[PDB]
Amino acid sequence: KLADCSSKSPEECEIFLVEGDSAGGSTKSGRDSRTQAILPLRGKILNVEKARLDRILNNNEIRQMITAFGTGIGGDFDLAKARYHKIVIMTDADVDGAHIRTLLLTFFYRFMRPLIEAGYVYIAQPPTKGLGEMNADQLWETTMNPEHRALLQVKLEDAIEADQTFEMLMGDVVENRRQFIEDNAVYNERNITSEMRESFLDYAMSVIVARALPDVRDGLKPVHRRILYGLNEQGMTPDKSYKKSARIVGDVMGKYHPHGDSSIYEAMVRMAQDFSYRYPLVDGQGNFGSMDGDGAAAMRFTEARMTKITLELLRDINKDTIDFIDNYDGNEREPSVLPARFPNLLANGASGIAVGMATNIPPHNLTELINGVLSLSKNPDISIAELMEDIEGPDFPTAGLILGKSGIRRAYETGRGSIQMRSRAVIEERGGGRQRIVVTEIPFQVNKARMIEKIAELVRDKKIDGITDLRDETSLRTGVRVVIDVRKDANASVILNNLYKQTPLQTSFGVNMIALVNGRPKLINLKEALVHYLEHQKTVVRRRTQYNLRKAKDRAHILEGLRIALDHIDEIISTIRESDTDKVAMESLQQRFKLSEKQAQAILDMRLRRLTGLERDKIEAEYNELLNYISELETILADEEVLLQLVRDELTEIRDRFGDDRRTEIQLG
Amino acid sequence: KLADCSSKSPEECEIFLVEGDSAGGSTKSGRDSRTQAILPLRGKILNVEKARLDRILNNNEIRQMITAFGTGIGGDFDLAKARYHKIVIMTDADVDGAHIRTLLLTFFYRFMRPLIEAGYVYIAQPPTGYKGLGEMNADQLWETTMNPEHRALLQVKLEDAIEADQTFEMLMGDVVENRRQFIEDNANERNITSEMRESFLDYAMSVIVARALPDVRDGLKPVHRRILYGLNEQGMTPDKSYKKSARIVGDVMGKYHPHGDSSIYEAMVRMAQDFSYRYPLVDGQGNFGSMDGDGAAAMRFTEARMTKITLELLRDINKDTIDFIDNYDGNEREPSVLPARFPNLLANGASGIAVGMATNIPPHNLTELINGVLSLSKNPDISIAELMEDIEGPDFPTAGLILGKSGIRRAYETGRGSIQMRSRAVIEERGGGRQRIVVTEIPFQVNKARMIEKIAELVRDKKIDGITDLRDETSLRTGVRVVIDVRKDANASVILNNLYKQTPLQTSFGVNMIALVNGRPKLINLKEALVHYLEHQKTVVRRRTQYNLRKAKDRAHILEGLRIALDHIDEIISTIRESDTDKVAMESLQQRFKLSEKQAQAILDMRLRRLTGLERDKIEAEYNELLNYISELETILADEEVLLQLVRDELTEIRDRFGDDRRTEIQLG
DNA sequence: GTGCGGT
DNA sequence: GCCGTAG
DNA sequence: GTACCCACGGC
DNA sequence: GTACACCGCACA
Ligand SMILES: O=C(O)c1cn(C2CC2)c2cc(N3CCNCC3)c(F)cc2c1=O
Ligand SMILES: O=C(O)c1cn(C2CC2)c2cc(N3CCNCC3)c(F)cc2c1=O
Ligand SMILES: [Mn+2]
Ligand SMILES: [Mn+2]
Ligand SMILES: [Mn+2]
Ligand SMILES: [Mn+2]
Repeated sequence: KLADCSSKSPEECEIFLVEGDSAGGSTKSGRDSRTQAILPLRGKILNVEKARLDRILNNNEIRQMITAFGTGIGGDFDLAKARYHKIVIMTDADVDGAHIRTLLLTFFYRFMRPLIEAGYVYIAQPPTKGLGEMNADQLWETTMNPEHRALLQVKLEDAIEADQTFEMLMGDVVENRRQFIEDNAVYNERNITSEMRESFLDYAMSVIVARALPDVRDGLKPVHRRILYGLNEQGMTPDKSYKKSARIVGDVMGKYHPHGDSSIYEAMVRMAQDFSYRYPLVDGQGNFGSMDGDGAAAMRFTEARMTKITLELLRDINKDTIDFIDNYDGNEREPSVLPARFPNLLANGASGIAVGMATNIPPHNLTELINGVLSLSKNPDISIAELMEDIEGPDFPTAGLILGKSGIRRAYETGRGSIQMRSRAVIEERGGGRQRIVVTEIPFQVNKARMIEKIAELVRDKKIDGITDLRDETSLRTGVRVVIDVRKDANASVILNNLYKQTPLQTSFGVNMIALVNGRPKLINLKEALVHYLEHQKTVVRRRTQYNLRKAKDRAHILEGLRIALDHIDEIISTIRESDTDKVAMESLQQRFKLSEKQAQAILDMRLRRLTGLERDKIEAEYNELLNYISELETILADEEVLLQLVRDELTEIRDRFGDDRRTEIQLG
Repeated sequence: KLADCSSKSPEECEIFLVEGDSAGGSTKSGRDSRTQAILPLRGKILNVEKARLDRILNNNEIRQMITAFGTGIGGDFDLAKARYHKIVIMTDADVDGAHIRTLLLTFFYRFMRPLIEAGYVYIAQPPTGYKGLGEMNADQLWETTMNPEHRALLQVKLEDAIEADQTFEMLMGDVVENRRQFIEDNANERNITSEMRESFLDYAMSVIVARALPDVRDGLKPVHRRILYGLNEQGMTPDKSYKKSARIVGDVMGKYHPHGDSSIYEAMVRMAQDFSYRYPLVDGQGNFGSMDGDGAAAMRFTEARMTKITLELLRDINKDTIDFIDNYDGNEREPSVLPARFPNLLANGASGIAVGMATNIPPHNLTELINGVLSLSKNPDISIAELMEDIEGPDFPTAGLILGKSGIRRAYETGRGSIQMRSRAVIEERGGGRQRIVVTEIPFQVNKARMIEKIAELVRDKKIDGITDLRDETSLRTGVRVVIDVRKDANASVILNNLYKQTPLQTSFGVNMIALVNGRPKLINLKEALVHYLEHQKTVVRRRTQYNLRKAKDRAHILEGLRIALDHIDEIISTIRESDTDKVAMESLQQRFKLSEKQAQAILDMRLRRLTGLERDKIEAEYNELLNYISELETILADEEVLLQLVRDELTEIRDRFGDDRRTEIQLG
């Protein structure tokens, strides 16, 4: 791993802790060959304030640094054997780079605290993006070159203060770490604390607001918007043909999302499972996993492409219904949020683990979710207990069962709640006084065979009894189906209701609805959830109708001047011929006909065949049809209750085209 | 990594060897746990024919199979002890799988031959030439290939004791010649030896034309061609900014080349190393490896575009210059050969290992190379040694020196020769009567690092005396420069003369100039190569000229149609007004103006803009000059010799523009 | 024991 | 201990 | 082209 | 994220 230096007298030495490997062997040619040692960390390291001392003492990066430090840790730290008087921490200049920073610091205050004081702790000044993508000496000259390199020694100033920060930030009290976050939510020396409060604040945020949280409008995280905008743009629409995966990842990684390949493929892969997603936004072709936890074949071996329902996610996008922004480097654009013409958030659900928070939303039945909004339009002052009159509860893709209106009903209420999910099981008598236990629908997010290696574990472990055999017989002809053989005399129902206890045959969805609303992290309710979506349904379908307006009048102006042109044809054709530079002609048609630049230019673009019979006539046939569209579009605008209908019209056309009954059963009791 | 059936009874039990990891995983999921137990193969196996036992045994894919079956190797063999009674070999309908299928066959015959006799050794028949096993679902893998209902298998029959041993020997044998020969000669139950022949052969063939064998005409292998083709389709010519490596490959792979991004990358990557390619065919961004032998960066982190010199490989390609082929899936088109407006093969070099053969080709200096072409183009009866007044021999990007003319000399005569690559070390003074050797240039293809290490390995191992320090001091200024101290008052030149014959300071280039000629593996001497090249160019300029002409012949024609109307215009204006459709309007213009169907449209489709003064003379000015062009072309076509000097000039301008000094120094005595 | 496109 | 996007 | 670490939060 | 191991030649 490490690459060491010739000078074995620490003084003229120093080690660089450099983020990745891509940037690690770059640095392995920029670096001086006799005064500069490199230690490539292989990825985000252990937290030393979360895990106890036997763990710390193990994660390889953690060990690897100790020896390579020489000083020895804890209370054996002889800062004398200190191999380096200048240890540089050269983390990428991204968020996961300041984030890797805090993690090394947390290790260098509790385990080499004298080191910080000593005067060896450093922070190279990488030029701003990305680390890896630099040359070997492009790495020497800005960062490892003493002649030109900008560094940072970490002054531990007030140990009383730091001692208190380091616990809040990397401590086990998630809730402390949030309170700070929420409060600071604005949208040649370096003090160790002056570092953390920023180097973690930026990360805490960007993770919350540009990683692990699904917007409230499209119900989408970024890595998803960017996979569904790219299917969009690359025009791999459902009527067309599957593209290989690594080609869309190729496209998406390039343009919008500078991150690992793995993160993007496995992400679009989920969007592609009839069991993961309630309403799959991807057409998977090729091996795409299975319920046993198996993973889609590698991105080079599969194909995807939009789904019919995905269009509704991006329908009317090009009519200016949402704001585009430059991408990451400013060479491309991307949607800030897609149209989401259909209740996507609650429909498909969500799960993500943040920094301060985490979110968990269940998948609900679209049809149910629609009436919900439908009713929700006709009454801004509606009660959840009523919204729930249209929305029985979530509906998992795994069907399965749900217990009580009660676990369900609090979630929606207050925002957080607990739902007990349970498998579809049946007892059936095999005669001769015998029994057997046949699950056909496990719960949602429940790895099939690991529930079975889980019952396998019990039976061989004599922790539960009276089961003779355990077969998976599941066929893509029967649906899920776990047959459990029961012994004679021994009671099965017993063995059933103990398999709910002891195994995932019964599991619980921890509803906790933190979605990104108005830009920030937010716990919300069923009412709130649809309200802010219905809002984005008003705020799309409106902005469109106005673009159609604009796009409408714009054409009827060009037409106006066009008909005038066909009506005084004979003079127009000579006022051109008798004009040399078309700059002059544009100057004629205007004065003589009371016309406008955009109009006289247009005429000067008219093709001879636009003068035949139909083509002439067709033309004015287009005009009188536009003015119905125009007044209408304005009718639509000058009466809320109309635009509002369009919304209901459309939200209902959807519910009639894609709606599907319920799979999950809500059992009352 | 074998997922064994619950079943413990051979008569019903059948193992599966699958092509990939992925293939394997789908198989494992669409398989019957009851009776179908699957052992996947990670890539390639071992040749138990070419390799000897200590080595076979210590190998994995064999042992893995050995335990699986649970029978025994060679004499230990016992038909009863066998876990399974169907051993199914599942590789895909791709040559590479054809050959793997012939690699496992090897095993079963050399070690479990008796096993074959019982009929346990089976072959699986996936759908033909559709795709990689891995593409299909697990359900798609069961329904066509594994389900006993609709599955077709080939039972391997050992027909003749006598011929089988020899055949296996020949195809998988140590002796190259007999495999080279067999190939060339050939240029339910299944007969195993007719199967080892065809599927091996079917494979061996692809690996030549469409694998690791440069074309004579463009110098390019399928893999590079393919990268350079698409570079030019994406349109990232040197003038355009870099665009990530991931996008590029994902693309070449998703339009042309069905293989490992890893293989595509490090191939594309080479093209971009100024020390790899005499004239780099790419222009990278970030870490693209370096001399001492560090691989390149991760295709995520890098960017890439053509060189200005690559522009000339794809000059005039969309001008009907060379035939087009359909891509592996028939969903896109690709060039069968890049136009190569410069002699790439002998320029950049090339060196792969095929089947029964292998090419190895040096680099030369473009300037030299062109001059030889011009002179040979001039004297098509020119003596080889007359070509050497122009072409003195190779020229490695690394530079260096060569040792003697008969070395180069017989290389260019029989296709093959041995060329002495030394280095340029200088001896000089370090101070105090103490000396030093200094090496500033290494043999091409020599790895600077492994050269330095493998010198210590001879001092430490006291196999070379008087060496008292050796650093490698290569910076960007020094370029290459390695220092070797000589214990003063000791003959530095006697060491240097030994380090030469001991290590990689001096290396043998074993030239075997083979490359696809008239579509087959040929051996060509300097001339043929130049000729084959030369003829390509003669056959390109002509076709371009053929195309530049039907394009002018076609545009003059129209330039007229317009003129015509532009003159007799008011009546033109009338014919159309007085007409109801373009149909009549045409058919009217066509006859009552003598206008061609073609010219008629050209007017029907003419904007008013061209009624003015200028626009009527921009036509005029354009029409006349198209006559002076067709003049030229009709001149260049109608003569074997102008077509021949257009080439000479056109190449005489490349050399003029991209041509450079010699770096490798040619010494004798 | 090594170059290069392949599983 | 695992739900999922990032080193 | 897959194996083997980490964070981050809730239950 | 490097480790990991194989076909295929020819020539030291
Ligand atoms: O595309 C590639 O570069 C590789 C692909 N594969 C798998 C075959 C597709 C590899 C597999 C390797 N192993 C699997 C077989 N036994 C262990 C080693 C390997 F070492 C390297 C590679 C590649 O470089
Ligand atoms: O992009 C990714 O999925 C990964 C990237 N990296 C490095 C950051 C690029 C990893 C590094 C890992 N390590 C394994 C050995 N011990 C610590 C580092 C790892 F297990 C997984 C990954 C990835 O999955
Ligand atoms: Mn980064
Ligand atoms: Mn990963
Ligand atoms: Mn294949
Ligand atoms: Mn590889």
